[PDB]
Amino acid sequence: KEMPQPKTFGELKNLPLLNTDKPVQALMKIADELGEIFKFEAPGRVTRYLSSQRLIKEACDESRFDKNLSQALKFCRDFAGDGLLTSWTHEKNWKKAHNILLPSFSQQAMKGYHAMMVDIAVQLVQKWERLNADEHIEVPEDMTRLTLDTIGLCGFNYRFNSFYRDQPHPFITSMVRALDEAMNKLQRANPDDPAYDENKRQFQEDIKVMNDLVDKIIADRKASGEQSDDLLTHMLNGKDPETGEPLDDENIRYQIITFLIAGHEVTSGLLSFALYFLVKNPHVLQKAAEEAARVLVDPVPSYKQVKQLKYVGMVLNEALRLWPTAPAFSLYAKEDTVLGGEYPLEKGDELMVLIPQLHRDKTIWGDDVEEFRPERFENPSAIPQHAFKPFGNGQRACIGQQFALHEATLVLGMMLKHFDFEDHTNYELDIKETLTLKPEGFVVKAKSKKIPLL
Ligand code: HEM
Ligand SMILES: O=C(CCCCn1ccnc1)N[C@@H](Cc1ccccc1)C(=O)O
Repeated sequence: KEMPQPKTFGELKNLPLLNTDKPVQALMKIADELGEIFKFEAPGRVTRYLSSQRLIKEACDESRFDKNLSQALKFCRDFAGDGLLTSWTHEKNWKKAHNILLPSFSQQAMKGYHAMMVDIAVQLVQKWERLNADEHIEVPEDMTRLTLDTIGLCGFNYRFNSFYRDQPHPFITSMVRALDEAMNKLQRANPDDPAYDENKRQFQEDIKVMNDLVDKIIADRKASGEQSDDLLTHMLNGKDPETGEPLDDENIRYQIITFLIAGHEVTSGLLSFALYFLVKNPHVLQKAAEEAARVLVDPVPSYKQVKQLKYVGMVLNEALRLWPTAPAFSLYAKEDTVLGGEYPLEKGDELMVLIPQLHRDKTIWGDDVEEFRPERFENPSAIPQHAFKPFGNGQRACIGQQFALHEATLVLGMMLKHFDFEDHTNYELDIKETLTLKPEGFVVKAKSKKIPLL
């Protein structure tokens, strides 16, 4: 089969199609028009966007396809280095850091992070308890305060103290600005044109800000000798069972930067979309709130109680189905191969997995794919293979999946226990796009149930 291709712009091919505020949503509309696979060309680039479970289940065959660095991840590598997210599978530091960090991200390690997650979650609840009568909540903003502070505390015992600020910590300002520059660079045809000399100069300044703080944090920890229950301690002490080597200080820095750029935005986006769908579906909200009240019987949630928030977990998965906050990942063919019995690929050919469109495959989910129904996730065995991929695939899947879902389940559970929520503006979903997706301008009012935290 000849695969379809969206409209072209002469020598720029398809590139101008991504010169828009909402490129993922533009790609979703193209998939609606062209189907499960389309070619996408830019100067010096060819890829193929996949949208059907039928083809993506083959793309997830690790014997045939390996992780590719998208252009987006290639530009993030300028500050995330050879951290886990922006490393090639064949780089020595990927397998080393992977082996060392897996035990630090397990479901069992969440038991040790739980107290620190509760610390920040309680700060969120207390902020909302302290709002005056007809004040409102800026949801994505507060969720980002929470996830940034949680990763900072669990990552390297550092308090960004985001709930004490209107202006973010200087590291966060530089990180956000570096991510924005990485995403903006996806359109420039003459990078060395002197017109962008200021962007380049600003980009380097933000990189130095992040490195200096993280390098200082590492140096301070080695100088104090203190042992915490954070990822930094595990990385200073861990040894790769395979090579027997530890991570060096440079790679440890890249991992810390990666944890912050990799998990803060996708996780706050998940919480924001989850709360959005809950207030738009009051029957679902009531069911989730009933579970929270039944399970969270103590002033502070325990680790075990979070595991019992089954329906809250399904709410989070259904929010990830409709709006997976990490919207795509990239693959390359390890050898010549045929995709779906119709599209021959040569060794090295690239694929993009368009996750929000995969999750709308009506052959998998039925005709009501746009409806928010957490009950779809009652039984993981009922879900066909590779139909649900918000955390990527295989050995290159999200190492932070357990962390993100424990944090989100804890916080969402506490939110549902302590407040009733009002969609007081009848908010119209508007999805802002960066590296990730989030509902911009989403606001609610939260009326306290007056349940103490002591
Ligand atoms: C809802 C929350 C999250 C979502 C949807 C998500 C999504 C993803 C996806 C799709 C990938 C695969 C990327 C690719 O193949 O190019 C990935 C990888 C990764 N994620 Fe997440 N993530 C989340 C939270 C987190 C958190 C909280 C952390 C750290 C605290 C984290 C750290 C990482 C790392 C290090 C990788 C690279 C793993 C490797 O290749 O070895 N993520 N994530
Ligand atoms: O593929 C990625 C990078 C996604 C990173 C996912 N992620 C987030 C955190 N961890 C992982 N963008 C997609 C979509 C896109 C296209 C143009 C401009 C912006 C976005 C693409 O290039 O087609």
